[PDB]
Amino acid sequence: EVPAPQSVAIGIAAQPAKSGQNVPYYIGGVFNHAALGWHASLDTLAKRQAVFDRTNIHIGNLY
Amino acid sequence: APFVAPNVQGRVIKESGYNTKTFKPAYVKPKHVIDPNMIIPRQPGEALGTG
Repeated sequence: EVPAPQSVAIGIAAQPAKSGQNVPYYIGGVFNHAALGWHASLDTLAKRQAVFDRTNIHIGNLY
Repeated sequence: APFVAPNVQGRVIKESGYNTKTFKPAYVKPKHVIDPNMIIPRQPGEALGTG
């Protein structure tokens, strides 16, 4: 019914951690399209930018 | 000092300040009056009869 706050993307992880541990992450920058770990139903380039239309973080292409 | 994974930026640390104290002294004024009623009668180390 109502979109949960798990459905608004904020950061990009920098080093792995379990639950209970704390995570350093990125809040701004211009990032690769393919090095990031997405999941399914978010495959194409246009949806991956529509995740971050608004933030500091922008997701571009490599040449 | 804080532990930082070598990709991310860093941490900023706060600081401390000062204090002051002031004081003022107090004033002391004792005195004596001297009559002829205190000078005349006999101080103790004096011989009898004639002073």
